[PDB]
Amino acid sequence: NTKYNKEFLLYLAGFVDGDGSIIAQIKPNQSYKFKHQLSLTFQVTQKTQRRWFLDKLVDEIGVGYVRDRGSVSNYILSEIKPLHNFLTQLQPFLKLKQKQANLVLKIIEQLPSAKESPDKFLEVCTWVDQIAALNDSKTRKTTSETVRAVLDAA
Amino acid sequence: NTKYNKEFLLYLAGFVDGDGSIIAQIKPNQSYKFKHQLSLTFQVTQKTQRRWFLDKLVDEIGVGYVRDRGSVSNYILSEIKPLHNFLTQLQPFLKLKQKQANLVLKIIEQLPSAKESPDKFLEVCTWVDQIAALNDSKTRKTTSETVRAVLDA
DNA sequence: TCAAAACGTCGTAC
DNA sequence: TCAAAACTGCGTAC
DNA sequence: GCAGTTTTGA
DNA sequence: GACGTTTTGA
Ligand SMILES: [Mn+2]
Ligand SMILES: [Mn+2]
Ligand SMILES: [Mn+2]
Ligand SMILES: [Mn+2]
Ligand SMILES: [Mn+2]
Repeated sequence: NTKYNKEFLLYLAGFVDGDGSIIAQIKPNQSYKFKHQLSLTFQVTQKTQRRWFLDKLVDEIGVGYVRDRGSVSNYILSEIKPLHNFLTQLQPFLKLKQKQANLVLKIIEQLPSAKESPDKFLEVCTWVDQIAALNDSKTRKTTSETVRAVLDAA
Repeated sequence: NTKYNKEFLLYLAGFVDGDGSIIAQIKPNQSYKFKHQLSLTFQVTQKTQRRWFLDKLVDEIGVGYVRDRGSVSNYILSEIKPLHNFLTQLQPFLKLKQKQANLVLKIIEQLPSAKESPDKFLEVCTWVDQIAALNDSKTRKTTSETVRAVLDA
């Protein structure tokens, strides 16, 4: 797998702790087996005027993309297995967001097996709670005990 | 005159490009020669719940302090001498605030010199102009031209 | 007078 | 059904 | 920053 | 985040 330079990871770890975001979501979607999608997102926000910085991350991380949303842009990394590679090498240098990073890694490994059982699928949903608790969460809606609800009504 | 660990500078440079501010101001104060104080501030902002992060900074930079303001806390470094030392070491790793880092570095070297002539001081004031230019400035008032605007008297 | 601190404001860039 | 994308809403932490 | 809701496209 | 205003203390 792609092995990133230490000096890059050190700088990048500091920037992510500043303006990055590591997100786990339970997305209500009827298309899905347990009526919910597990979504992981690594994200670095920056004012579009400085877009070049985010675009250079695409070059250096070697995967991911940049979306421009008006006056702000975001580098996005959603593909679950490059995510795993990248967060694995970054996680040792993160101070503020290390616990989130390690959970997202954990969820990724326990995700094939999260499709087998509603009991297991609930356990992983629990982990997502923990990630959102560690974040500066303000507008979250779908907890694991929301999944719990409509896994009983089924 | 401390030498900071390189693995530390690399990380801190990232965090600073993220939530840090390298501020140069011109402060209308009658007490001063030309009725203005040149002020330099290095600062890192964080929600107070993470004040421990800012604490650690103070410990590792060895100089500077932490201020609270309700929900938000700040690491602050203003003393001209260690500011020069620290920025000189940090500067080569910055990517978004490297320009500001250096302009400050050079305003400092010129500080005693700028206490000499009206012509010189306000040249330094246009270096301060440039620093707000690079920053996400939104509420600036005293620019370098309200400086000799006053020196028009 | 001067370095440096202390306290407030304001608009985003996250 | 699923991984992944696309887009919007929103309240701060800067 | 950290979510939400929706859509793609096999 | 990036300021402004004001005060300390020799
Ligand atoms: Mn931050
Ligand atoms: Mn929280
Ligand atoms: Mn930033
Ligand atoms: Mn920020
Ligand atoms: Mn600007």
